[PDB]
This record gives sequence, structure tokens and C-alpha cells, in this order.
Amino acid sequence: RALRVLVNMDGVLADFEGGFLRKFRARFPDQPFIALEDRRGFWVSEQYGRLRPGLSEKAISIWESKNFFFELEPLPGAVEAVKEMASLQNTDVFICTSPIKMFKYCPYEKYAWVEKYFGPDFLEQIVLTRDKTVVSADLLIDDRPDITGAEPTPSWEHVLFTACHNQHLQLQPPRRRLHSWADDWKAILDSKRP
Amino acid sequence: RALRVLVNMDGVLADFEGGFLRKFRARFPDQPFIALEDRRGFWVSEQYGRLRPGLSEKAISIWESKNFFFELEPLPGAVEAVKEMASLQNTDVFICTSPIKMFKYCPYEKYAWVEKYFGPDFLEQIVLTRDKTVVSADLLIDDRPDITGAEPTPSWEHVLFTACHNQHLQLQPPRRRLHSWADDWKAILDSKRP
Ligand SMILES: Nc1nc2c(ncn2[C@H]2C[C@H](O)[C@@H](COP(=O)(O)O)O2)c(=O)[nH]1
Ligand SMILES: Nc1nc2c(ncn2[C@H]2C[C@H](O)[C@@H](COP(=O)(O)O)O2)c(=O)[nH]1
Ligand SMILES: [Mg+2]
Ligand SMILES: [Mg+2]
Repeated sequence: RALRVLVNMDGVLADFEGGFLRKFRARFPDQPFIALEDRRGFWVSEQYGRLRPGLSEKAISIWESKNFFFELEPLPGAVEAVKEMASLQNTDVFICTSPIKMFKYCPYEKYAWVEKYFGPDFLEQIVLTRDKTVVSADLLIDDRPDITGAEPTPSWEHVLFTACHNQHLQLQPPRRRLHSWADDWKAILDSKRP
Repeated sequence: RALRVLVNMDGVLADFEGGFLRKFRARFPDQPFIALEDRRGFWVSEQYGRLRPGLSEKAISIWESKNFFFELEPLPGAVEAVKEMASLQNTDVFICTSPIKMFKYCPYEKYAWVEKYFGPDFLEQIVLTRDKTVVSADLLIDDRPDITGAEPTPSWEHVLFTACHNQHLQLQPPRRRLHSWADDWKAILDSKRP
């Protein structure tokens, strides 16, 4: 009866796309790269693999490296918006994130990143899972278009958060977008309340 | 429509109680300790704090230390039972665990422990959260008596897994126990199926 909102981390709170591109270019300066505006499809390494052989593996090595997740910059307005959202009456916010398969740094750095931008008390709001459909809530704000898993009927409405990779996608009505944290996330929340 | 079962980690799959006691005694050999049979109440540091001042903090330092979670032994039958359970038709198993507040090692070591005993492919089945009520499923097998959080009506039935700390507790009917992994977990699963 508190409205419950799941907010994805990478591509919603944390600027994974920009951080990746920057780090890829510093480490592989004589390789071709995908400009952010040219990004298409969720999977970064797939697009890089299509661009040139061997490049999928180089791309992967960026996000597998120490400090990659920790050093991601917040997306504009993300921190302010989630902090306001969590302080709203009758509203519980969880940060829901799918860690990569290589687990040496990513889980740790995600907790550390949340501590840095939201504070120790916000660590209680983290959910790490590869399956978001088994987390129940009224809303999921997430930049991945296709969110599936073990539950064929999730309780949340998926609101697509705009990113380079999905900005041109035509969704099936009545699927809805949140265009950036400057867009009116409060009205989306209010539309789900009694 | 696949039956979905959440299986807690510490005190259900991983022998947190035995591992803690062993490590506490090697590190603090001239301190009093709580024998496993004398354990009461979920919170280990609370009982240790009652036993002597300063001892809560020493207890905490054990599970905050590097390799504490990684080096926990599986509880008897736990690995075999969960592997069988996951291979059953129309049955999805997730391992659901609440990491401690100090996040340097615990998340990482939990993924590592799952990889060691269940294999890389089982990493997809991990859910880390401090709030289990927001994970939906038919069953939650968990040794903690009081499982609460943001969802006042969880979709799972909590089956209490026996541990030293809870073995004397009288539950409110119709709450049910799984007494150990030698006990008949298949009949509990079957009672929830259509
Ligand atoms: N394995 C893999 N992971 C990717 C690729 N592209 C992006 N990712 C990462 C970015 C995020 O860390 C993660 C998805 O997590 P999420 O934003 O929580 O849905 O996947 C890719 O091509 N391959
Ligand atoms: N902070 C704290 N954690 C405890 C205490 N006793 C046990 N724990 C840990 C054991 C597990 O790692 C964790 C509970 O996780 P879970 O088994 O998933 O419900 O809490 C205690 O007194 N204080
Ligand atoms: Mg994302
Ligand atoms: Mg437990």
C-alpha cells in the first residue's frame, strides 16, 4: 500500500554508456568505436563485435576491469530524483541491478557506488538479481526494452528509461517511457497510486 | 506456473553458525562463547553482547573478516537437495540472501561460494536483498523466524528451516518447518503445486 518503485542502476542511475566509451577509447585508442548516438541494441559487445572481430572481447574487458562500475558518473538528475522519490509519502524505492557474470568487483563496487551517492542507509534498498520479473513492485524504471525471466506475469509496469541504444525504438502501446530524470517521473508514479 | 522456491543461504545452505563459532574461538580463545546448542534468537551478536560487554563487537569482526563467507561449509544435504530441486520439472529455484552491511567481501564471496558448490550457471539464480518480502515466489525456506519488510503480504509461504537458534520456537499454526535437508522437502514443494 506504499507504492513500490524499482529503479535500475546501469543506464538509469549510472552512466554506463559514457563510462564504457571513455574507458574503451583510453585503453584501445587505435580501435574503432561506437559513438553514443550510434549505439543500437542493449548489448554493447554485440555491436562492437559486428564492427570488427576481436572487439567484443576488448569491450567486455572494460567492464570486467577493477573500478569500472565504481567510477561511473551519475546520469543527470538521477541522484536528486531518486532521493526525492524515496522521501515521498507512501513510496518505497529499491535500486534493482543485474550484475555481470564476472563477480570479482561488480557487486562490491555497486554497493560502494550506492553508498557514495545515496549514503549508507540506502544500502538497505539494493536488490541484485539477474531476474527482475521475480521482484514485485508497482513500477520498474529500466532502460532495457525486453525484460523477461521466470515470472511470465510481473507485477510491475515496465517504464522504459531512454538511452542511446533504445531512443529510436517504437514500443507497443500502452508501454510508456521516462525520457530522462528531467521528465515528469512524479506523474508516472501518481498514475499508479489509488 | 513453474513452482518458484527461494532458498536462503546463511543457516540453510551455508553453515554460518558453525563457521562463526570456530573462527571466533580460534581468534578469541580466552573469551567466553555460546555453544551451538545454547544459541537463541536470530542475532548472534546480541547473544554475545549479553554474555559479556565488548563481545558483540568481537563477534561482528568475525563475519566482517575476509574469507568468512567464502570458507563456510555447506550444511549436510544442502547442495545435493538444491541441485535436485532445481532439476525438477516445473520448478525454479533462487538462492535469496541478505548481505551484511559491510560490503567489501560478503557479496563477492557469496557469488564465489555459489560458483564453488553449484557451478557458474547457478550464478543466474542469486538474489541479494535485505528485503525478502519484495521477492515473489511460492515458497521461502529460511531459518529466520520473523521475515518482514516493505511488502505486508508476501506471495510466498515461509517455511522455517531449523537452526540452533530457532529449534525450540513454537510457531503459530499453520506455519511449517523444514527440519533439515534430510527432511522431506519434496512433499513441501508438492503441497504448493496445482
Ligand atoms: N555480458 C554483457 N553485458 C553487457 C553488455 N552490454 C551491457 N552490458 C551490461 C551493462 C550492465 O552492467 C548490465 C545490465 O544490467 P541492467 O542495467 O541492470 O539491466 O549488462 C554486453 O554486450 N554483454
Ligand atoms: N549485523 C548482524 N548480522 C548477523 C547477526 N547474526 C547473524 N547475522 C548475519 C548472518 C547472515 O549473514 C545475515 C542474515 O542473512 P539471512 O540468512 O540471508 O537472513 O545476518 C548479528 O547479530 N548482527
Ligand atoms: Mg540498465
Ligand atoms: Mg539465514
